[PDB]
Amino acid sequence: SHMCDAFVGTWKLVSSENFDDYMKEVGVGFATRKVAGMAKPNMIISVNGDVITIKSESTFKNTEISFILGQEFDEVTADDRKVKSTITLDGGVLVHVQKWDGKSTTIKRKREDDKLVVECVMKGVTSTRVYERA
Ligand SMILES: CCn1c(S)nnc1CNc1ccccc1Cl
Repeated sequence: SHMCDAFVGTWKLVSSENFDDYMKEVGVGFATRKVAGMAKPNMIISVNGDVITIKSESTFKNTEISFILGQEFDEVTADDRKVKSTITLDGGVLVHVQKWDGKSTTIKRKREDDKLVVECVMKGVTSTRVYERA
């Protein structure tokens, strides 16, 4: 109970850095990178008991995951990878690992001031995406 309270709400993307290079490193193709890089998603996070739901709504795609911390699940990502995901809380940071085709990427979500900061890492490449309350 109360684990992710500071994450809950409706959030709007306000800045992005290095996302094209992150997407390249993940293997996303040209057209998807261009269209996806234009999107300004809203991220809606909610908690009901032990189940966390993260929805992303954008002009590119609407996605939704629900999960229990530490419990692996199947995810189809916005760029159409079929991945196996596990999300844990590490020192107040939501840590989301995706595995597919022998590859791995980690997405960290943390509260910093009034922002929700999303750090996406693939090998040596990091993208930082900043959300504010909608
Ligand atoms: C990385 C998390 N994320 C944030 S933050 N905004 N959208 C996403 C979903 N990922 C994604 C979206 C489009 C193309 C490629 C990818 Cl990997």
